[PDB]
Amino acid sequence: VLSPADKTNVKAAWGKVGAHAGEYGAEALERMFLSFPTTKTYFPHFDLSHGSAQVKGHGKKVADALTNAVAHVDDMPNALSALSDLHAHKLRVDPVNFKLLSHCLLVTLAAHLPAEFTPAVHASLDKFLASVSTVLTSKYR
Amino acid sequence: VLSPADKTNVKAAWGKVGAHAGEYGAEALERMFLSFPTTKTYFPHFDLSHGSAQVKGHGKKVADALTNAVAHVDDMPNALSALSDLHAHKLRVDPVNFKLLSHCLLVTLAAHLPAEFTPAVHASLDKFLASVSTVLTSKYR
Amino acid sequence: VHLTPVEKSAVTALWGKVNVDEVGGEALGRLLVVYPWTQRFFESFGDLSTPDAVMGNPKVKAHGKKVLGAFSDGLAHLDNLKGTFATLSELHCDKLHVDPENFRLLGNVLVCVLAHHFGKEFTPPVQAAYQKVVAGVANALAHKYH
Amino acid sequence: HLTPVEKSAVTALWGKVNVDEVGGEALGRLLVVYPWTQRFFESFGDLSTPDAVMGNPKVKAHGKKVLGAFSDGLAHLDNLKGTFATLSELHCDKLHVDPENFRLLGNVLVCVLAHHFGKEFTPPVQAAYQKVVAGVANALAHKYH
Ligand code: HEM
Ligand code: HEM
Ligand code: HEM
Ligand code: HEM
Repeated sequence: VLSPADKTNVKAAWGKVGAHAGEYGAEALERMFLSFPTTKTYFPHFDLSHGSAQVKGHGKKVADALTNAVAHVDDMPNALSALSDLHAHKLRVDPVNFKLLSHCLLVTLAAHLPAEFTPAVHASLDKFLASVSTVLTSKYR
Repeated sequence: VLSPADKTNVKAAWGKVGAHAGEYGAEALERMFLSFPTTKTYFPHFDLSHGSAQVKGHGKKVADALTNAVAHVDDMPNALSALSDLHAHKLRVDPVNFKLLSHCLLVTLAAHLPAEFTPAVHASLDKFLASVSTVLTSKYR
Repeated sequence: VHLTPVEKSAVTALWGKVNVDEVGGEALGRLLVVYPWTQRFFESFGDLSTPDAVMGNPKVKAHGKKVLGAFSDGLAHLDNLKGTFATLSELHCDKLHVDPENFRLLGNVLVCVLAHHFGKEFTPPVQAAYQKVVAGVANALAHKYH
Repeated sequence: HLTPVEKSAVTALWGKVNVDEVGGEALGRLLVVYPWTQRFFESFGDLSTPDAVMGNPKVKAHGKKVLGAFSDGLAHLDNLKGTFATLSELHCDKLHVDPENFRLLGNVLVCVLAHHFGKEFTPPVQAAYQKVVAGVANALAHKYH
């Protein structure tokens, strides 16, 4: 459950991501695929090689969904119902994999926005990504 | 993220608890303390002896606190604010302990309400207790 | 895991009453219903689309008997769960890549199923003993991860 | 465990870590991001705000001991269960720290490493470090096995 401070930390940090959201999404993927190879079984049809165009494009889609979640942080289950259907009903992703991706996203953000990634903001982003993960892995339809 | 039907199941199931609120909460407690002894470290000021009048009484408020949560299911952050303060802010209960009490509540329900403890209801109650758990273990205030 | 003698006796007497043709299938069915991502490991089981589908699914029932039998072997080999599950540890860990939290989930679903079947006879001391067992079994299943 | 190239990239990087800061930042971040872990440090003092935690000298002091413990596992990458057997007994038998928290701290340390080294903390480097922290988490949980 996000506090008031949490929600303004996330929106301001995500602001600072700017036009690099897609870059950061793709790097988080790559990091997750290299650090946690089991996660690759969810994309058997992806070219996963280093610098894969398919990974860069997917990264942009994840960034864009996260951006939408930031915009709708107070009504995530309505805003994310399409994605919840995809990940919870169809793919049936194990929630451990969301923790892995969320971790790799925090690593990516820490590496690129060191000034933003204070301890308070780290905490807020962790809770944000855990909230997103809960929506996407819950069948509430 | 609780669905429509999950909310109906929880109300139907937990409603069938009734006057046994205190009894089931006490036994779930007893089950946690016996099966997972570390959980007792949060009750050093408690006589945990089998049949303790403290445990017995403690378990009644949890059933009632649960009942209150079932009563404000769609607004648990506000409705449980004070219990959040205690578990998250004051006590700093590690979230694993909530998974243990949750599991013991489910065990207690299955043992005392076999006809109602369908798989669907089982899943709904698991989610609801997970919902109550995250609200109680996070700082949003 | 170390069960006191009283716990072993209690555990063994309740287990002897278990319906070996259904409890395993109820435990697996509930795992697939309560934690839907586990269905991902059983696509070749056919209809898993509804709780009614899953519970009545013949392949989930048949496979539940095997799992139950695995727990039965463990109960007679408490002192060496590790070796007992040597074979299976490799299967789920190396070949199958099941996240070991799912081992804990199934054990706890089984405890729920035993409470479902036995009611007041599934007392807190009896649960405490079974929780030691299923943690013993889950640990040993996860040993090729240690 | 670590391929030759993996082994060499991790030890190059570890050489540059600031041993007087990183330890304290990872524990502080653990206590900030996962606040229930504060329950294990009631003797450490003020933990009431993020800035309070990261300023705590007992937090910083304590964080250096973990960093050195990690540096031990690196020097004994093949024999970790034993390197931490004492640590394991302390955390498991005496403190009863739920071992999920071991994984949490290792992933915070990885964040801290990313925070300090920027682009130098490449995905291949992180992948090697994730193997390390998992091994430390697993060796530290050995008494639970
Ligand atoms: C922050 C967490 C996540 C977000 C915001 C997210 C978002 C998205 C989005 C926007 C799509 C595009 C769906 C479409 O093309 O219409 C997608 C697809 C997909 N996602 Fe996720 N995802 C997340 C986590 C995960 C994780 C952890 C996994 C597995 C480890 C996963 C597996 C997939 C798969 C397999 C697809 C389908 C890919 C395809 O067929 O193109 N997602 N996701
Ligand atoms: C569904 C889960 C839970 C619910 C609904 C719940 C609800 C409550 C309620 C209503 C109270 C007392 C409120 C009052 O004083 O009026 C309470 C107190 C307390 N809870 Fe929980 N609780 C839950 C889980 C836990 C867990 C898992 C732990 C620790 C293992 C815990 C530890 C405590 C303690 C230590 C107290 C105060 C005891 C005292 O007054 O000395 N709670 N809880
Ligand atoms: C926790 C205790 C568990 C026990 C005692 C257990 C036991 C078994 C046993 C005895 C088999 C039969 C293998 C054979 O006959 O050679 C089996 C197969 C299998 N297990 Fe488990 N298992 C457990 C947990 C899990 C979990 C949690 C999952 C997935 C979420 C899983 C997935 C599978 C799969 C996919 C198979 C093979 C299915 C097939 O035939 O295609 N196991 N398990
Ligand atoms: C995950 C890797 C970890 C490592 C490598 C590690 C390492 C250490 C070391 C070296 C010490 C000092 C040993 C001594 O003073 O004799 C220590 C003590 C301690 N550890 Fe950890 N630790 C880890 C995780 C954790 C976690 C997650 C917690 C709690 C959430 C924790 C709680 C404690 C406490 C409470 C102490 C003693 C504190 C006091 O002086 O009051 N440890 N640990």
